Amino acid sequence: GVDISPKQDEGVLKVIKREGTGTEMPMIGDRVFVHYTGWLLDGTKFDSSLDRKDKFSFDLGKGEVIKAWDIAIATMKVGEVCHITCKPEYAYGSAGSPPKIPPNATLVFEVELFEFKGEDLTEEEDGGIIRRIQTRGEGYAKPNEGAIVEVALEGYYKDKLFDQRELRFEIGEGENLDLPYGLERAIQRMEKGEHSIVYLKPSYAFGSVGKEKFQIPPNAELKYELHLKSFEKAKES
Ligand SMILES: C=CC[C@@H]1/C=C(\C)C[C@H](C)C[C@H](OC)[C@H]2O[C@@](O)(C(=O)C(=O)N3CCCC[C@H]3C(=O)O[C@H](/C(C)=C/[C@@H]3CC[C@@H](O)[C@H](OC)C3)[C@H](C)[C@@H](O)CC1=O)[C@H](C)C[C@@H]2OC
Repeated sequence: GVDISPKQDEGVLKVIKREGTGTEMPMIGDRVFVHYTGWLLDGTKFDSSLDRKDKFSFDLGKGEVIKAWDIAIATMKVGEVCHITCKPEYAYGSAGSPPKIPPNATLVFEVELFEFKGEDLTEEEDGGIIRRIQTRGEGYAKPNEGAIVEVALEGYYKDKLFDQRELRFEIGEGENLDLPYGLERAIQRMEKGEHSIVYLKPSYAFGSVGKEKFQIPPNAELKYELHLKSFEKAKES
């Protein structure tokens, strides 16, 4: 196996069994759909999703799964089947996970990646604002309502560029600068230095009105490539 731990301490080793298709790999925030089987190092099978109904689903890089999985899934293409070997530091450590996993145990997983999709950022979870992070930001803070943000943006409608600007503005005042409401909501979910692509359904963009001077008709879906360059948070109550 190839060492894929960022510290290169052989914590996570990976063998590709079947090559996947295309070019894209899931990023932090993405929802991932897999089948897996898990073994102890001596060969004891402790679990499999194939014994259950549907695929196993989780949100990547949000700490829902053991560290080995966050690290390994981020390297897989759709259709790929791989085997990963995970040291205890990258799985369950001293604690173990009784009754299945004993203390200080090395694990082997067979994982097949079926699909992944961007993170739904809407309060209603209706798919109207979808984010695909390209490169994660450098800080943990995020802009709030009333924050002054510095952003670089490119807006596309049917893959044609209609807006390209670097802007300094107050969150909550974007409408006056011809920014759609869904975009301002997305920026409040970004970290300093983050590079991402945001997809907006019409209800979260310019809706039934459109935006005539950008040549955007009623009921248009939009795509923005965004950099959050810096921000100062506003005071809250
Ligand atoms: C809400 C109810 C419980 C909830 C249960 C489910 C949704 C069903 C889900 C299929 C669990 C499985 O049940 C059939 C079963 O999966 C295992 O058998 C397993 O193959 C395994 O290793 N997996 C599952 C596949 C991804 C990697 C890994 C995992 O990281 O799993 C995660 C895990 C345990 C993280 C711990 C959390 C505590 C930290 O302390 C520790 O950090 C050190 C890391 C799972 C997905 C959790 O996020 C969610 C849950 O726990 C575990 C051996 C024990 C686990 O049973 C509990």
